[PDB]
Amino acid sequence: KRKLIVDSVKELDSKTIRAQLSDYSDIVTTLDLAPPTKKLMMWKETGGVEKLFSLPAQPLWNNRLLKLFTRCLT
Amino acid sequence: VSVYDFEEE
Amino acid sequence: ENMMLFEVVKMGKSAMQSVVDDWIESYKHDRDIALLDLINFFIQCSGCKGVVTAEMFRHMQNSEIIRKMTEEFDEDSGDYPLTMAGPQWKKFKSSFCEFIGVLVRQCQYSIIYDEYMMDTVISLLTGLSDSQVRAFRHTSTLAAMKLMTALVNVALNLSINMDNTQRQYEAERNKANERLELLLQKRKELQENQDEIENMMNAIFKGVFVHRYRDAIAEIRAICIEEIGIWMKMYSDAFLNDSYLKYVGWTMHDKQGEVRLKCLTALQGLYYNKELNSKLELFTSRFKDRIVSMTLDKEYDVAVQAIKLLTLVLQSSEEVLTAEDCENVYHLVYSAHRPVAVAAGEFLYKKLFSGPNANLVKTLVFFFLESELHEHAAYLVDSMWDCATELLKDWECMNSLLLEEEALTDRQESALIEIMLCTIRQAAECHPPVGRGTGKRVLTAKEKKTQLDDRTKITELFAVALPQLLAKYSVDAEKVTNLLQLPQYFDLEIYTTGRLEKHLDALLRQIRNIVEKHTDTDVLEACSKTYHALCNEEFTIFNRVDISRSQLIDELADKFNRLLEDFLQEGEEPDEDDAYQVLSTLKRITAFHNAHDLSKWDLFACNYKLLKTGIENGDMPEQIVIHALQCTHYVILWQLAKITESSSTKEDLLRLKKQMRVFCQICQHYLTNVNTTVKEQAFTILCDILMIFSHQIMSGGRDMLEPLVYTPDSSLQSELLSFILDHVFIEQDDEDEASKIEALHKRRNLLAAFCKLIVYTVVEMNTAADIFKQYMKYYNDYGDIIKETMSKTRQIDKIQCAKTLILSLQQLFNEMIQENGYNFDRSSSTFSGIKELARRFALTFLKTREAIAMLHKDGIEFAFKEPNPQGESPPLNLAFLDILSEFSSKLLRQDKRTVYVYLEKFMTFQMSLRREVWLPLMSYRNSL
Repeated sequence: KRKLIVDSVKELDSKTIRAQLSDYSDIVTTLDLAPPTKKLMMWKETGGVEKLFSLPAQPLWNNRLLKLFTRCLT
Repeated sequence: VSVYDFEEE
Repeated sequence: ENMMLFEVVKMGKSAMQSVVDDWIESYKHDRDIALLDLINFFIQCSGCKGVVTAEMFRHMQNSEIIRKMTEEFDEDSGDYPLTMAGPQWKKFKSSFCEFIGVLVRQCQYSIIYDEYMMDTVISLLTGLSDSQVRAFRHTSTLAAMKLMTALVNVALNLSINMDNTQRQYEAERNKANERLELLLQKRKELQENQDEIENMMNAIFKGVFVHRYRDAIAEIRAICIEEIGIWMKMYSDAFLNDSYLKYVGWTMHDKQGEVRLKCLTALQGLYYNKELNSKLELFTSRFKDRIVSMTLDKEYDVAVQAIKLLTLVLQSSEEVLTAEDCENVYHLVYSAHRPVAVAAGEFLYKKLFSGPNANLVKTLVFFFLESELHEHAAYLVDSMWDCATELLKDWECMNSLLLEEEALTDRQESALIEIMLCTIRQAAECHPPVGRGTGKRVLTAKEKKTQLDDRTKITELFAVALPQLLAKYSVDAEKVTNLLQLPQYFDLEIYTTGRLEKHLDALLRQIRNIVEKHTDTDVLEACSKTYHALCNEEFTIFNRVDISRSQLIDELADKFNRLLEDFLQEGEEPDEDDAYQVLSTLKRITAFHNAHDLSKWDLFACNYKLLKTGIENGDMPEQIVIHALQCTHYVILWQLAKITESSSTKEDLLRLKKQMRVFCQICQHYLTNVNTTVKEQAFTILCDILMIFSHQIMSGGRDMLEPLVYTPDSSLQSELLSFILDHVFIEQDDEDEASKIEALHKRRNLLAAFCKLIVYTVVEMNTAADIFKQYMKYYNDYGDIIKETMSKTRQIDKIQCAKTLILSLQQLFNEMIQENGYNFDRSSSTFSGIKELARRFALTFLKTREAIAMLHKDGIEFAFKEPNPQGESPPLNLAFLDILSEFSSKLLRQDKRTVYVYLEKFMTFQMSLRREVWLPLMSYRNSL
């Protein structure tokens, strides 16, 4: 049948608008906070599967040791 | 404030 | 032609006034023909491919025209011009709107009053605005709304020429009586035309706007709100009222973001206007709580505008906002989304930040401490880098504020170092902190100079001040660890080239002081990372710093030896105080042995000696164990770094391989220890060791090192997995949010450590079975790790992956029976989930064809592998294939009977006769 979009309903009724005015709790939210500890900031930088699968489980702070791990991934 | 009271329809 | 006009505006190439003017001359020669093409232009701008005729225009009312245009619409899809994507349709949307607008403005001095063209158009627009056909109702509503704005412009012109002529009438009265009379008739004529333009405006408003602003379709809702924002802005004297603004008030509560966004931009427009409106006061008193509530809009863009608007409010009036509201806005500088965070940053700057910067710095510190939401200041500093950059870079002001003499509390000094250290990091590294910044955006020329100037200035200022500050706070571990991170941002050439050698020595001493006087884990990693950053071979302080570094480790290494000489004598039963002494030097060595090549001191022995003493007697403080494991690990990596060449050696390697070999066995037995942290530590290093010393240590033209042949044993392969099941996959519930997420991240780190061994063939891939099965149970916690590991196993051996997958399912099957039994209800929501899991697993499937084959061919063997002991020989594993049936969809059509021949080698002729309980068999074969 025809693909022409016919709207059976054209307007929101008055009662629904009264409802929208008296409750917006479903269109506000709680504050999504940024990482609030230094270590939680680190786990976001080195988190995500990409970094976790290319970095060692015990952190190596000098690139020469790090390289010894990176070199062995393909 | 009363003009902003929704009473349409 | 009718189509000529529509295709023009879409493809005008024109000064649109040319089309309008050409249209207008066609109207003066014959009005009826020109209106027919204007009607047909609206119809056609809706996407309708039908045509209104002259006879239709003459005798047919619009409701009948519209019914016939719906019949002949002859659309091919549900799209109409205003809903198409691409720049040619956004251009068309603009041509469309400007055409309506220029048309009306060019008819405004005569034709518009001819009581014929505009009543036709308006009547047509509002009939189409009432149509269930969305293309017509959306397009007409856009046309009416732009139509209406033009009329507002016309009335505003009329109002101006009514007052100019009032000024010309009063002037000629104030100074001939037949000209005062021509002016008062001109004033009356203009008033008539004002009355006709209000009639039309009222027709659109009551006929289109008050219905269509509450349209079911949100985009139609947003077209009306944006345009009422425009009239209120353009003709404030007539339209900036409560009786127009109420629509914006109400619609702020719309359930769709695009709509709420247009409300706020509309109100934003009425405020940079900013001129003393009082009817705005009544609106803001009534809707202020809602506007504040939209600082936490589910949709981010609305939250930004909400904040931005609220900052305008502050300017316009300030008294209005009230404290609780202001604090709710301030909290948002800590938000994850930088466009919100800097909006609130601007609100915070404006409201409460207005040497000189001495006290502004203290108030930032007071704010950061009073808002106990973040322990650090990275995100506070980044919310305000953009507005108050002038202040956050006054380090000299912060510098001597921590030194040169109510004074400063101790929490405030610690807040100021972190705040200062944050400004330094964001100034040297010109990016936001993690989760705030863009994707590797590179730097403007001006950004680059600003990035090299700041950096020297930091270097020069704090080369001198850093050693003083460290001395004053050497004892606080919180403030040393911060202070010790500055040199990693300095330019070290400046140390040499600008008479600074004295200060570098003065600090390097104060750094060797803190390592001696501290045992905190963070304090010591800061000491080691900085010494690393100062021992750069690209710069000329390497020798000066290296000498001090060699003296530091000569002291600690010789002491450590002396402590182990005493601590491990057979009868010198060491106490807990002797245990802290060992732990203190070990920890200091450990921290330095990570970032510095310490093979010259040959420390394998001491670590080895103690690890072997904790295993034999089992009495050994966790922290000595953990740290010894770490130190040993650093000793083997560092050696393997110097096996970079064999310019080095051909005989030392035999010793290096033996130490990795024994260290592996030592870690393996610390892995079954009773203490959690000791296990996690042995496990962590083992995963790294096994990956480092894999076969992968030489495909990259690294073939020299093959003799380093450590493959894990069957014993350890499973004890490694034992660790994962007991400490990564744990009972789930369903010190508040911060600590649990820390724990989740460490559990993720451990799981990834092992899956790295799976994806890289270190351990047999069969072990992933007990990990894949947890994909739905642990989706949010470990979902992403499990599905990238199983797709990496897929990518390397697609059918082995399928063979481990259904054993994962086979291992959720025998879990389900293990506690309950063989008569278990076979439609349980436990069973149903295992079925759903399998459905999702199936979707993972080009060489898929034998994969799915053996897929089935193992589920088949598992489904008749054990027969019923006291029953018709139903089997024990009959039902498990209702699960496999969810894999039937992905099968080939040809092997959807090779399924059978193999199915039939196992299925007796008698089974198929039987049904009731045997049903899993029936719709397993029916799937094929």
